Amino acid sequence: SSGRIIQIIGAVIDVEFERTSVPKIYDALQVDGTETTLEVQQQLGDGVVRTIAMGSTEGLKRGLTVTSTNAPISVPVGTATLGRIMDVLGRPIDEAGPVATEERLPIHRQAPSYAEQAASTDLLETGIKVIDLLCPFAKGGKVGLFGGAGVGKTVNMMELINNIAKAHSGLSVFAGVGERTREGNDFYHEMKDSNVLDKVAMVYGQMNEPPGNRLRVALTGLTMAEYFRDEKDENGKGRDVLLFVDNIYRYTLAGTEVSALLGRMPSAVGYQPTLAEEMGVLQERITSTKSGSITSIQAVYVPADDLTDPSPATTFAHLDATVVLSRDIASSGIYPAIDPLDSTSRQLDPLVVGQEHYEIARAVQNVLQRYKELKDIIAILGMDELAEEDKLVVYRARKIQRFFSQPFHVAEVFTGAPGKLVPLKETIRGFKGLLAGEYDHIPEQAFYMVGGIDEVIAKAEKL
Amino acid sequence: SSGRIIQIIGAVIDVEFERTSVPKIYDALQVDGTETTLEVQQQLGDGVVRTIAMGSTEGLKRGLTVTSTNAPISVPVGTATLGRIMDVLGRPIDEAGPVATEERLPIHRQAPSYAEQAASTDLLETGIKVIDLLCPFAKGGKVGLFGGAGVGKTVNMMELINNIAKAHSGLSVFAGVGERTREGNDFYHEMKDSNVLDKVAMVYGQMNEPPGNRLRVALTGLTMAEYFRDEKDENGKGRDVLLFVDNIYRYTLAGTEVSALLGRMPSAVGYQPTLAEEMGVLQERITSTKSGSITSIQAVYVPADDLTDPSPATTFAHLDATVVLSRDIASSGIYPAIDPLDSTSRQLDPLVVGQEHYEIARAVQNVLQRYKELKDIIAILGMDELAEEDKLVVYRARKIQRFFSQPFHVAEVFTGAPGKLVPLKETIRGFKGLLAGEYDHIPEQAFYMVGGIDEVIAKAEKL
Amino acid sequence: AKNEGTIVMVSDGIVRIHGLADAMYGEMIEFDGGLFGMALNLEQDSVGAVVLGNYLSLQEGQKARCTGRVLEVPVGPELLGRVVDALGNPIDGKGPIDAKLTDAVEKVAPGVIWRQSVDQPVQTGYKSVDTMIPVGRGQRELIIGDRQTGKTAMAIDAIIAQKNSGIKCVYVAIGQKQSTIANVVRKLEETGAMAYTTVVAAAAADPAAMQYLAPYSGCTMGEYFRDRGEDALIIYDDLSKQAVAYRQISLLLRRPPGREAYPGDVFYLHSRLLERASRVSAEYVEKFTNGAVTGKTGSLTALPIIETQAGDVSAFVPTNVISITDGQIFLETSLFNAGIRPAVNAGISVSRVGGSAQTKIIKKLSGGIRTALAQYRELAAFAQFASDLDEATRKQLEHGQRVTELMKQKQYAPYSIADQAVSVYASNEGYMADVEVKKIVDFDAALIAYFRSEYAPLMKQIDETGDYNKDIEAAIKAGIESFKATQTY
Amino acid sequence: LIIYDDLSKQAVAYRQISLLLRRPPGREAYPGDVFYLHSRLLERASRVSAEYVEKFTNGAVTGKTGSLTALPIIETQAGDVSAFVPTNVISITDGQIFLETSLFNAGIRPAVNAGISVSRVGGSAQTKI
Amino acid sequence: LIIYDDLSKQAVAYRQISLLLRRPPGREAYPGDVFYLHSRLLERASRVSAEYVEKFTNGAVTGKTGSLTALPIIETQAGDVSAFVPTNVISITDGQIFLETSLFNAGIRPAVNAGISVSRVGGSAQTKI
Amino acid sequence: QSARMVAMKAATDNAGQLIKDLQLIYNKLRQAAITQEISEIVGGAAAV
Ligand SMILES: Nc1ncnc2c1ncn2[C@@H]1O[C@H](COP(=O)(O)OP(=O)(O)OP(=O)(O)O)[C@@H](O)[C@H]1O
Ligand SMILES: Nc1ncnc2c1ncn2[C@@H]1O[C@H](COP(=O)(O)OP(=O)(O)O)[C@@H](O)[C@H]1O
Ligand SMILES: [Mg+2]
Ligand SMILES: [Mg+2]
Repeated sequence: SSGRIIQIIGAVIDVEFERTSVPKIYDALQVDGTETTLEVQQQLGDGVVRTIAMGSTEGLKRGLTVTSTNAPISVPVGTATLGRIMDVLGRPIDEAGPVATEERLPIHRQAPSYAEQAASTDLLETGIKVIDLLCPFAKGGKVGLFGGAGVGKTVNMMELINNIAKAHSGLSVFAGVGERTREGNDFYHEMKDSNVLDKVAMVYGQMNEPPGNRLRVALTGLTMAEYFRDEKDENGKGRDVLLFVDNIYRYTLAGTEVSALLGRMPSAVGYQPTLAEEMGVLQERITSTKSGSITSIQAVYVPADDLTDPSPATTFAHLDATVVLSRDIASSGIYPAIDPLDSTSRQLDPLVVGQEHYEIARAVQNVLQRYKELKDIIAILGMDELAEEDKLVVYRARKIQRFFSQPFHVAEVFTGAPGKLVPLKETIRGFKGLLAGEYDHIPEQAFYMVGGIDEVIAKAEKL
Repeated sequence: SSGRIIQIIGAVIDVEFERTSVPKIYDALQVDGTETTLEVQQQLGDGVVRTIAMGSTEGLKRGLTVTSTNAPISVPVGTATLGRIMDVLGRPIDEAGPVATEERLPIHRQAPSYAEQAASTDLLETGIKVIDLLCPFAKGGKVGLFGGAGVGKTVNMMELINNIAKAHSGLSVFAGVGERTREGNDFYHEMKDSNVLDKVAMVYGQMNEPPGNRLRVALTGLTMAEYFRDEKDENGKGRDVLLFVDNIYRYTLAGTEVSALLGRMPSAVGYQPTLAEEMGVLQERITSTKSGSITSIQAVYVPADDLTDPSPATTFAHLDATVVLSRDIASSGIYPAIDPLDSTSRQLDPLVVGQEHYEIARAVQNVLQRYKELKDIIAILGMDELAEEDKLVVYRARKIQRFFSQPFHVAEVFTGAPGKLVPLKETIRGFKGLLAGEYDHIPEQAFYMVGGIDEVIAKAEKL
Repeated sequence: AKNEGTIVMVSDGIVRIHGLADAMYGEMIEFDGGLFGMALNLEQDSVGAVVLGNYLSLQEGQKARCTGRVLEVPVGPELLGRVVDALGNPIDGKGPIDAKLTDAVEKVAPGVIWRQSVDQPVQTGYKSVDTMIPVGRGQRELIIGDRQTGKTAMAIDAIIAQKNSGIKCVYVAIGQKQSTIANVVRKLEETGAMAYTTVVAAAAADPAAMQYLAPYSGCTMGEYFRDRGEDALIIYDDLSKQAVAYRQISLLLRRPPGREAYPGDVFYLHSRLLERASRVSAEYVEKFTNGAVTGKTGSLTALPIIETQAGDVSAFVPTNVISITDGQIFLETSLFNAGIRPAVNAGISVSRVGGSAQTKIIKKLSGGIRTALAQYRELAAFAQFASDLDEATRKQLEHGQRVTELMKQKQYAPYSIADQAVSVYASNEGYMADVEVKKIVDFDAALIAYFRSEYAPLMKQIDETGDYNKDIEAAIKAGIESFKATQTY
Repeated sequence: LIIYDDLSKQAVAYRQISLLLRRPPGREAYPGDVFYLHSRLLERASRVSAEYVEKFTNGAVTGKTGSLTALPIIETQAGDVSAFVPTNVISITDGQIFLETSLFNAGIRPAVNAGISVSRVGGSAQTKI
Repeated sequence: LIIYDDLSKQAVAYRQISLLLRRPPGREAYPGDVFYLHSRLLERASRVSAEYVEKFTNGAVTGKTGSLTALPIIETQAGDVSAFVPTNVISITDGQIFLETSLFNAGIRPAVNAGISVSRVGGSAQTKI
Repeated sequence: QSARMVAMKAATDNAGQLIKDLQLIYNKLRQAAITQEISEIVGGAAAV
């Protein structure tokens, strides 16, 4: 009820209460006469609760008053949020008026039980033609996106955001953990440009914010995606939802910064005492229930190019697939620039996909590896020296790379490209035909910027 | 005289007392309620004594009562213990009835004075090629084996027991500290079937017991050997004694486990502040004074597989002969894995062993060091560039490294090959011939796991 | 008053209580709301406790009561084919499990004089681990390797192939995603193995207390059959995650840090657990059961799994574990990515039991294969820098290559004792010398086929008896000849 | 346009003034919040929009888009980039210019390393020519 | 001429006797006053002048000078001459004689490293020939 | 001349392998050093 502030040391604030009732862990508190909310992080006795504030603390003092909500940080969720931008507490920041949904749900909740899990592992079809053949995603699975700016990272995000709603009738949630303000504004305007903003939701927490704000932002996007998945249409089929996170590395870093402020015996290379617990509580709620499913695309950054660091080691135990973007492909003019030799997927086994799909993927990877080993010798020595068989490998690899590039549904403003959503069967058929050797007379130029093997047959017949 | 338990944490119990009767250091106390013997480790004013509990601590509450024996942990000595198995406190555990002797000795006493030390000069020949050639031993000395988990320390300790104690007239004491139980039972039965049990006393404290029992179990075997040394035949001469300690590292590891609870500050890599003094107060009592001669053999464990750790660094100076086991040679399949370099003995000088012995050992170590130094340029560049003499050094070093291998008597089960024994002069002759250059044409594949130069000729012909 | 106490501090799952004067070590405590806690530290004026549940519902001033009984788990033969939480509460929704008796969780192993030497073998279906690294009832072995390298596959293959052999099984999962546990349960139920198996689960979302405690409950449930003359086999899915949970719950207690910020007593935590897998003598069984069963010896096998970073076995926890178990199986990611499956390293993998724990024919046949493999590996690594090699080196390299190709297998494809016997006999005698390397695996398959259709009576005799006599050797040699003489691969 | 002489020296004084006040130690004794300290300063350099200017000045000035640039400076010990403060500041900013010591003494002045010096904005911040 | 068998053992004993006394630790857990411990001991080795000798003995001894040379000993861990204690001792002593394991094992005995061993006093100490 | 090309290319590949191994060792040592320094700092700060 009527509390007091006892100790302001930076963000950490100790708040005293009545003896009988001391707000439980994670119960949000409101400070009278000011915009600031407090989130309990540990109880110390004598009613003292040691908590962290959200937002800056200049102007506060010892002796104020605080009231208790007796509930965690409830965010407003519903269908209204789509197309808006909200704070960590779900407050609008794009100067577009209040949201029109009254449904408040907490962000602190238990994960689904063992009997609530699905009875199967199913695939998610996005028709990118390179993300389905070599690196298949799985409903409920998790993908780690490797690459920085300059290789069109946002273009792929736009394409997936559009495709999830166009083919599987689903909505998406975007949460940005410690992103730069300038590039955030650039992203927002870029998405408003392609007319894709009205299928997504956005939650932003920037670098200038106290680490408490950055740490508990991802849970807001998680709760919104949960509500998008849960609601059932007639026939109760549920929905398939996507969740994007800008860099989980900054999530862990905010976690360890918050641990020190509260004070703790460091562990390992300075990381927090409890490092995996946090990763699990974030990444065990991205699962596939019998009602619906949530997939997650998270971008990752490895410190010091050392995969043995505790943070990459802990986060790598949950990643089901990895996508890598190489600047060399971008320079070669092939979009999207996704490497066909350094991307991994745990779903590429004969048990899940089947026999012929697995054989196709492995055969194309083998041919590409052989071409990668052959290009060095063809450079130092001359092309003619090489055997006729390896030349064939070179030509097939070139055609394969060209075929791996397709137009997008969000680039029709820039070039008038209608956009393609290729079903997987056409991709497998075309690749099997190409590996067989029936597409040996068609010139290579017939493969670039084409959605399907027919388009290639039509394009190749045209010229 | 009756005290009440005040605090129980882990294996450390601190107990109050009356003002005028506080028990002294290292005395033993008995809990009236259950079977437990506590040992005093420190005094804390106000008549409060900190103690380590010998046994289980489950089921012990606060307010339990304790009586004081006013005397340290006494163990029975004499000839009654020949061919029996005993606990840490002397209680028999072989289910063969009580031990009939009133002769009790305390296990905490001062080290022998400087005036009564003795010089050890008589040599002792094991039968193992590398030990009897590069690291020679001498009666009444001290021997140590240093290795990391999985390298071969025990299989060598048992082989030395086979080649020495079985054929020696005199008593023996075997103390096991911080090791597997299965090995203890195997050793007991193996000694029983050979009808040599009646000459050996045994003490066992294994890894399954609380650190209190693992911390003070070497001193009991020490006291038994101490009595067996000073005892003299009536109108008759004394006899030799032998001592075997299975792992002395656990003795310090127990103190490390219980150090912080005693109130001591941490130091170096988490070790207790008082380490070397703790090692010395035990390693000095293993002595061969003017009365009798004790020949002890110990196995020392190397944490994390580096010799720079403080625990295997403090103990290097307490031994006469040191034998260092290498994991790389083990992974190479060379057995026993004894490093020719970094293995020394204080009995290798021209006076004690002769001239030819010294010259042979020195030439061998020189050749091996030369090859180890040469390895790097081979690693980067290749083989053809080196001088022909360096190629000869490479081949000789390989052959020498193989020739140090030898099958054992107690390791027939692992490999299915019978044991072997080699006289010292044969070792000398073989190494002299090898360094001479007369065995150059013999393929290096014939030098593996065969004992004596002749068996090698036969194996080379066999190929 | 002496049994009723209050809560004073709640922080990250550790609760410090007051009162509770007649409180003992290890004894459970019941919080309000049907939530249990375990005492860890006693002090002069307070009691420390870890909550085994969801501590977010507990707040200051709530009450707590001391049951008076040590932490224990329900145990019996009714727990077969069920899935339960660390304390034994079912979660699969198949209804309550009847349990006749409850056993304690904190116990010490039988002494030295109460044990026996392991001589009864255990079969897994993998050629390499049987011939190269034999195992036996009562012997502890460790499966160690890099991430996503095949460790859980080998541990499930043993549980599957133990059907038909009167061996119960317990499977403990610590720090696993719920998807993987559900998938494993599905796979177990498909092949009928769950008919004789038990599963204990503690996921990555579960607190540190349950993840730390679960393997003890698994061991206690597996001790029931060993203490009565029957056998059992328990598999800890990840000990490293248990160590990590212990590290977290100790650093939350401000205990001094150490190598890799691990406390001092991280060797006791693993030794007190891994040294309960023992073979007891008939005297122990007779005394424990009060003469109900006589002339029968118990046993309990353990197969814990541990994971290494960047493929090093020189770390702190891996070497702590290696020195406790009677062996280790090292799975190398470099070979796993290269196609050698299961990827096993002959140099590092060993077993301390040796030839005692296997059949007579396998013992006579699989002699010194591991050392030859390790020497071959070293020699081959040396031949890159060497320009000229003699004939003996060439022969050794070829033999090593053939043996390496032979020891390959797929998932869910068990091999009988006779199969391994025939394959190893063919390998040793050099009948594979003229065979092309690339066909070797396929060749192997054909052999077994030609020994199932004909020579079938021998096959049954070897499978049941496991006996070697000049007749068995002659028959196997004659069979091998016929196959190569008249057949195709 | 603002030019901070050396922030590396701001950090050192922040570490000292924090340790003197008994705040929790961490990597290099640095306090709990250092990344926040540098971000709170380097996130104030932006280019507001005309609506912001009009709202701030109550319509006194319109049509003009305001802007504050920033060029902070950091020095390294023995030419490393993996320390705590250098990594923080590298992560915060929008590009870096590397000045070497090998190039500086070899007579090459100014010593700019074009290999590993980048700017994210790039071509949008240059005149047409 | 005084010889100390191993001041390293002495430094460790000082660390134990100080840590037991509840004194603040530091690099490698060695408390303060570690430099003082070896400096005040190694500074007493010096040569006095004949006037000092004459004054001390009140004229009993005339026309003679006293001296006290020192040769202390310190051990290293795999060549880590940059640890806490060897650097202090190396900074105090006039000269340093280095013994190498890779030289001892090669048969070069005594194993003296000529390229790292120096003496400040130099030729003045030696005889004419 | 035809031998020198392959000789130097093999040398370059071996150098790449060696630098990879050295990088592994370097990372391990760096993490150990950071852990040791942090432990020492925390222990000292507890003393005062
Ligand atoms: N004979 C085989 N052929 C092909 N692949 C195999 C074979 N045996 C095992 N595998 C692969 O090895 C994997 C075994 O899982 P693995 O133990 O590597 O997972 P982990 O993450 O390393 O550990 P955990 O299973 O405990 O999570 C399976 O995914 C399977 O595809
Ligand atoms: N001389 C040897 N010959 C063959 N095998 C050996 C030899 N020495 C040790 N081994 C094997 O190495 C393994 C580890 O050795 P052991 O001494 O039993 O354990 P540790 O090295 O932990 O003391 C054992 O399982 C044993 O079979
Ligand atoms: Mg060992
Ligand atoms: Mg895994």
